Amino acid sequence: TLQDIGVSAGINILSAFVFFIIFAVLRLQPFNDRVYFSKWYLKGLRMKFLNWMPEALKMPEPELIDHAGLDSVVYLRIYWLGLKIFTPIAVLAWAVLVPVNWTNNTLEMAKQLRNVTSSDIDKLSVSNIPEYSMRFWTHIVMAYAFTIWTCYVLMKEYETIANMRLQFVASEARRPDQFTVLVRNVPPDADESVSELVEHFFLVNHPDHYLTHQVVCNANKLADLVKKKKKLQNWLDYYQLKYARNNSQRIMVVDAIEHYIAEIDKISKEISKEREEVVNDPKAIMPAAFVSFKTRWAAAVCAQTQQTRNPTQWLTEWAPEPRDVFWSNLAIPYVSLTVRRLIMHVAFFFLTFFFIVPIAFVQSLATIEGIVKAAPFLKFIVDDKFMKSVIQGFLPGIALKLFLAFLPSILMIMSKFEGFTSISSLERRAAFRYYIFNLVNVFLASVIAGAAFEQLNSFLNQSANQIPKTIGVAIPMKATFFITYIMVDGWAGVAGEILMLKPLIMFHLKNAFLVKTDKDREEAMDPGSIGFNTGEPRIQLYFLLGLVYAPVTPMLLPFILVFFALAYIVYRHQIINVYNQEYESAAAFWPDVHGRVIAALVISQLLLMGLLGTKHAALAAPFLIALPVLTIGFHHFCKGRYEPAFIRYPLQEAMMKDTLETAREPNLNLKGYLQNAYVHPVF
Amino acid sequence: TLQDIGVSAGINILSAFVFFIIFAVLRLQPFNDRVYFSKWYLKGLRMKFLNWMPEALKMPEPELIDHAGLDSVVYLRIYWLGLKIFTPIAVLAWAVLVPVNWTNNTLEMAKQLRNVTSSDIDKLSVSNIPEYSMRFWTHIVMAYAFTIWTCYVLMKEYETIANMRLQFVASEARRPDQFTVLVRNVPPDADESVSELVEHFFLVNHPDHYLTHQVVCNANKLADLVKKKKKLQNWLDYYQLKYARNNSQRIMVVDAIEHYIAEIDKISKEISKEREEVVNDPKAIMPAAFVSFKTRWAAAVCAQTQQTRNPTQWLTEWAPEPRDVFWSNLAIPYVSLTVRRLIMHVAFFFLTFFFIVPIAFVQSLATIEGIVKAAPFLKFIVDDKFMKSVIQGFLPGIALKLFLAFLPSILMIMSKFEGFTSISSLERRAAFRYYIFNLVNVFLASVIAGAAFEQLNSFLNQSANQIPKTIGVAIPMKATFFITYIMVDGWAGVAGEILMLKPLIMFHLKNAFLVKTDKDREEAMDPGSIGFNTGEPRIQLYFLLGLVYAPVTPMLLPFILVFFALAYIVYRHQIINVYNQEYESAAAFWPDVHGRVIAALVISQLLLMGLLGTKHAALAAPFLIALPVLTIGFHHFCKGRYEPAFIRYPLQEAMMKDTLETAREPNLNLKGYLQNAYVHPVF
Repeated sequence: TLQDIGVSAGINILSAFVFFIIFAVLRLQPFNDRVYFSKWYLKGLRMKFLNWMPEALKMPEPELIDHAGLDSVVYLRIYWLGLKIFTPIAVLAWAVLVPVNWTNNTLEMAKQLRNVTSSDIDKLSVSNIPEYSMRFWTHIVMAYAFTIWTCYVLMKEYETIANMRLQFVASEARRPDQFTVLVRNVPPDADESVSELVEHFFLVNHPDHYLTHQVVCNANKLADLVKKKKKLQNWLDYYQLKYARNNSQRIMVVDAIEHYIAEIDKISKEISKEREEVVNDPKAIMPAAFVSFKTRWAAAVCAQTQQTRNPTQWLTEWAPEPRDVFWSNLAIPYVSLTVRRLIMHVAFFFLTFFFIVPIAFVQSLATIEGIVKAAPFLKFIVDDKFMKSVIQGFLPGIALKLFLAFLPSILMIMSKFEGFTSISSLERRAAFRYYIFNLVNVFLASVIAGAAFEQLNSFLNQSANQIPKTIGVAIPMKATFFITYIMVDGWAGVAGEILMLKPLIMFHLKNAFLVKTDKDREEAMDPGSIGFNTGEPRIQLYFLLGLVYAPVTPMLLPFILVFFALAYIVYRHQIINVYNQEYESAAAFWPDVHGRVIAALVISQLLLMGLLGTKHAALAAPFLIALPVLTIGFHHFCKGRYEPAFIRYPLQEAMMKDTLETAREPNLNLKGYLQNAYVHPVF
Repeated sequence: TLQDIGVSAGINILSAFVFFIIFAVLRLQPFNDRVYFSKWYLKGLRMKFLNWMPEALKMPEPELIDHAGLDSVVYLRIYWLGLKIFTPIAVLAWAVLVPVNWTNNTLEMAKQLRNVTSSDIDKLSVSNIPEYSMRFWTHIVMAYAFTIWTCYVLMKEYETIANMRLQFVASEARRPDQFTVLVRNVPPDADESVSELVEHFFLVNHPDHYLTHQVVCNANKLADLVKKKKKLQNWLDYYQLKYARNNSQRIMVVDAIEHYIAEIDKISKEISKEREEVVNDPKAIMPAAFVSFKTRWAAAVCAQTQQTRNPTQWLTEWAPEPRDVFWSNLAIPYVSLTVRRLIMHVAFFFLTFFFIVPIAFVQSLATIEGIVKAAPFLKFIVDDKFMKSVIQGFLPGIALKLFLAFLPSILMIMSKFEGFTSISSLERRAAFRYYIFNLVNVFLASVIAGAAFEQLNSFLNQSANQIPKTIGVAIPMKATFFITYIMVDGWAGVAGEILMLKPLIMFHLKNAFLVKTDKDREEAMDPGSIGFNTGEPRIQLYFLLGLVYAPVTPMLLPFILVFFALAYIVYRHQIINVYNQEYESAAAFWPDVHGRVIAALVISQLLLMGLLGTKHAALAAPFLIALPVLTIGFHHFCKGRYEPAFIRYPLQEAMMKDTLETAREPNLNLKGYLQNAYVHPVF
């Protein structure tokens, strides 16, 4: 379907450059300066179409770290890791595997019983290599030449990030983070509050340091009413400022009264339940607190060591950041966390079940050649030499992207059902859930449940006879669908995101209908963070499509390369200019990303075993079992030598930065800075 | 072979009671009071044949803990855990599975092609149940009724040991252990010694507490010469005290001179290389030290947390005990440890290879019925109705025990090749190595490489036809060999060890030939510890033989029960009276024992799957895959809720015991107690 892939990529490229032209025109308007330069406003300072790509590369990395942050820079380093990995894989896959496969005409042996393709398998892989053949001694050493070298890149980068983290976090500005420990669970007592329990624990066990504890209020209903009150005042602005350019009888459902008396009701509830939260309710005081110390060393001790007999009471997390704590999940009791997880492993098992139907509905539309040759009817979807290319190359990608346009938000809500009192861990487990959802339905339940449609004459006319051989041929045949998915979802989806329409339309609507001046900068935060819910494991999906199909057909490799090369420039321009970073992690997600790339390697070799086990290659599988040993052993090496720069904060640097801070500024209290830092953002 | 099993067990029992009579006679001699009551001498105090079993049960467990120790009591609790587990397994295996199997005469259908047994499979298991049958719905729920209940016992005991440990170690007497941390690796420097590196590290990072460091001398050659000097003075005592009851021309090889001038040579070397060890040799000062603190809290902090950037420098162990530190392995450089491990995984792979031949040489002797019916010759080993029982029931156990009479010492040496600077971890990894050696050669390479001999007519006359079915029948047929191995190795081996001949003969020889008085108490320590190299994973071998054959033939279960019931009384008498305990761990080996029993459970269900997959039991395997999920999930539960009472010493108890000790005795230094505690036992 190269006649189809060319048309699909042509539509995608000649729409993506339309997006670039629209961005180049619409950026230079003077009114949208608050949109496309919003982070510059957040830092407190007010023909030649693509003349922004060289501007986004002039700024060096340490100035970017001191300007943007440390999460987004290493997020760019994910894309540079992708460009580093897949360049020589594609180089050694062009000049080696393509002269191997183009020679032997085994799918020109097509009138073996029913296998009809055209002029693409001659560029494809092991399907074109016949049974028990001699060509496979190429691929396996190329397999080594892929998985030894990518482990070298994954070692070198994961060295240059732990060093990068330890250089950053031992020199960043003082937060009220590095002195504070969450004390998540605590046993009840006949004492009148949790506060004296935390006092008589930490005065006895940490008698020297112990700055000031702070318990966690419930405040769920109160914050929900504050959110509803602000939303109601937003509509009270909208309906009332329609009247300032109109006449009497304003609204319909006297009627402007029908929000302001509701405002009086809500304020009468606000003052009541804000009075009735910290006066008469010890019941609304959850068993948790934010303790605090006067050295970073003491908090580093307190939040790494076992505290008591039970490893369920007094357990200490690292107290994320006061602008990072996802409140209204500190109000979940601890003993009901493991229930809420086991619920959302079941419903996730449903989300890998209900979404199989919109997967297969794609591929039946994507391989109508696999239906026309398998079922005689042509007054329906018919070969017309051009609309076949549209129905097989463009609409499957658009359809599969539009079925995925909601599920990052769904998995974000589903992670919010569990506790995870930080945005910085909600986004990590949301990325993990969307990675599993891409690995099951977008990859496996696409390939297995679609290649049966793609070779339906094989399963139809001659059943249960060569059913390993047909499904072994059909998996490298299903690279064209991922080519189109790259060219639609990744390619134009990163080439169309620059024109940030979903915040810009809302910004114009809030310009046109609000009150007055002195408010035109709260909506510059409406472009949120980088997509770590959305765009983070999409990268790992393309890593999976690269590494799985690297000893398999190299027609996914150059498209992955140009996607990475474009998205690096796109996201680097975005991180320089339009991004917020509502949390400093800092880059504490590489034990997840590195692990998922290693799991992509392991799945790559375990699927290469399945592809070599369908051509009766006898002495080919024994020289491939060494790789799931070698990669998992390399992962256990990296889990020991580099990962405890991410988990365990060492005490030498915790004392070093403390003494350096007491050399920079002496003689300031921390109680004026940090005693009232973790009070709920109601108060 | 019940006619053979009865004769084997009769010989073993009627020799074991001969051992008990010899012990009862030889104990009441007045001269061996230093042997069979040696621990009572170590604690500083000077018809009715089996009248010692009720005496060994009168003493309650807390007095035993305050008398013997805390390792040996929980070592007895291993045997009581065995008696707790396998009693209702045998009860519910008699009254359920034996009326199932005795009914259906499918091995009385014996003239299916070549299968000849006699009157034992009617008591055995799934071999006697025919293909795709209805009896198996018993066994699987009995499988649940074994693996749910044993996990309850493994939860309850592992609760009553972590509580037992935390009650003991938070109330024991003061050692110079709980204040001391080994600092195993340290980077070099242009500074003149490692001592100033340890000083300028710990004064800066732990400025409050920091009692006194102590570096580790090399002292290998010096300690080897001290050992040779003491051995040479032992022979200098022996040859000279032969002269005190003889005449001139004493020895042969003037000749008594031929040891005393060698003594002068050795002392001239001792004073030289003891002078030339701490004066002119910074090269002989290894990069390690024993740091020390003045609170237990500070040492608990120092030996749980990451120290620096690298997790290879300044890494901190727990500094075992000064009478526990296996010296001359602190003199191994750290960077050469991982080489020495990877050597001794290879040679261990050789020890699982060379010892296959003495395994199979046993079973060919053990199943001559499987050779006579498979190879016509009878002027060799012949059926004579009694010597068949001797050659099949007694000599395989004796032969297999005598091939194993050296390998605990071999694995002890092999663990000494690695570093492991404690006896308390050398014995743990020696127990792990001997567990793997029992699981591979004594269990798997016995069963697979012997059942082929046991059904050699099946593999001979009709080959490659029912080779899953024959090897599925033959594995429950190979329970009689483990019956005899229990009755020889375990049974009489624990019933014959009471008469502790290997220290007693040496004690009589050292009484007859040494110098004078004032020396008759150093040889009471010659009975060493409990067998944790030798006798610890023998228990787990019988756990494996119980749990694997519990849904399989219950003719191993009562013999395991009476072995446990006898060995509990035997080892409890021994631990009360004759044992030393050269190290207090205290019971820090249950994450190993609990893990190996859980692995025995997992191997039990994964071999039960293999036994059900040989009778074409279709709807029997799907209701058995849940158990390797359930047991490993239970192991991940116990690794989280109970294990960090063994690994991570909590800080609340470390401050509690410190304040209680300062309430018991105030105002004593630790430098008079602990500054010179870890100097090498040369000095």
